Amino acid sequence: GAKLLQILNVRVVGSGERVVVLSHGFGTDQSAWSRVLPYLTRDHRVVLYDLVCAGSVNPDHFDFRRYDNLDAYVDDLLAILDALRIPRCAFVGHSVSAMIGILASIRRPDLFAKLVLIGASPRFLNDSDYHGGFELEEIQQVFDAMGANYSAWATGYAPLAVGADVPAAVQEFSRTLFNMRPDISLHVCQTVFKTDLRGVLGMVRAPCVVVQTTRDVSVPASVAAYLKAHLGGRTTVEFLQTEGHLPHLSAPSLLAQVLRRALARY
Ligand SMILES: Cc1c(Nc2ccccc2C(=O)O)cccc1[N+](=O)[O-]
Repeated sequence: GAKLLQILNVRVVGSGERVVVLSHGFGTDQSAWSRVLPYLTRDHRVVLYDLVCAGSVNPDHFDFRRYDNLDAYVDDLLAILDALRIPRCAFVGHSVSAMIGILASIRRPDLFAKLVLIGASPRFLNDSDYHGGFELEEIQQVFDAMGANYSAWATGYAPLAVGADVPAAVQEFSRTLFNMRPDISLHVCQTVFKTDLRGVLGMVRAPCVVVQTTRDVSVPASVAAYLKAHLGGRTTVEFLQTEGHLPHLSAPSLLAQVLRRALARY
C-alpha cells in the first residue's frame, strides 16, 4: 500500500470523476506520458506510476524471483489502486503495460471500465498459425547482445523502436533505456517473451481500444487484428496516421486525439 505509492513514484494529477491510469512500457518511465498528459488533466483524474523495472525506481526493489511473471506486476497495479481507494477507472497501457492491463481487467472486472492498449501484443513469438513477429533464434541473439554490450544494444534499438525519424524522441527513449539496469532490462524482456496471453483474451469484459500505428517493430498489423478478434469486450482498432512503437513520444498530439475520444465515456 502506502510504501508502494512511494516506491513506484505514484502521482495523481488533474481532477474528475473519470479516473485514468497511465501505465508505461519497456524502457521508459511515467515521464513518457508528459506530452499527452496536458490533454487529459482538465477532464480526468490521472494516476501515473513507474513499473518496478523502470530506471527511475531504485533497482534494489526489483525482486527477480517475484517478477518472473506478469501477475506480480498486476499485483502492484492493483495494490496502488486499492491504496488510492479508486473503485473504477480507465486504463491506458503501453507495451508490457497493455499485457498487465489485460490481466488486471480479468482479475478485477469491477475496477477496469475501459482499456486503451498502445503497442500491444498478446504474444511476441511466432507459433503455428500465429504470427507474433519474432523467432526464438532471433531473440536469443538479442538477449545475448543485451548482456554482452547493453549500451551498444540500446543505442541500436532506440531508433528502431521509435521508427519514425524523430531525433528528440530517439534521444528521450534512449535516456530512459540507458537508465534501466541491464540485468533488469534483460529479465523483463525474458519474462515478456515467455508470456502468452492468447488464451485469456476472451476473459476480458471491458471495452477496449487497440491503438495501432502504421508500422510497429514489436507489433505486426495482424496482431492488432488478432486482439480485435479475440478480446472479450467491445473492441475497436484505432489506426494512428504515423509509424512507431512509442507514439506517446513521437506523435503525442495525434495520440492525444485518440485518447480523448476513447476516454470520453466509460
Ligand atoms: C521487441 C524487443 C523488446 N521488446 C519488449 C520487451 C519487453 C517488454 C515489451 C517490449 C516491447 O517491445 O514493447 C525488447 C528487447 C528487444 C526486442 N527485440 O525487438 O528483439
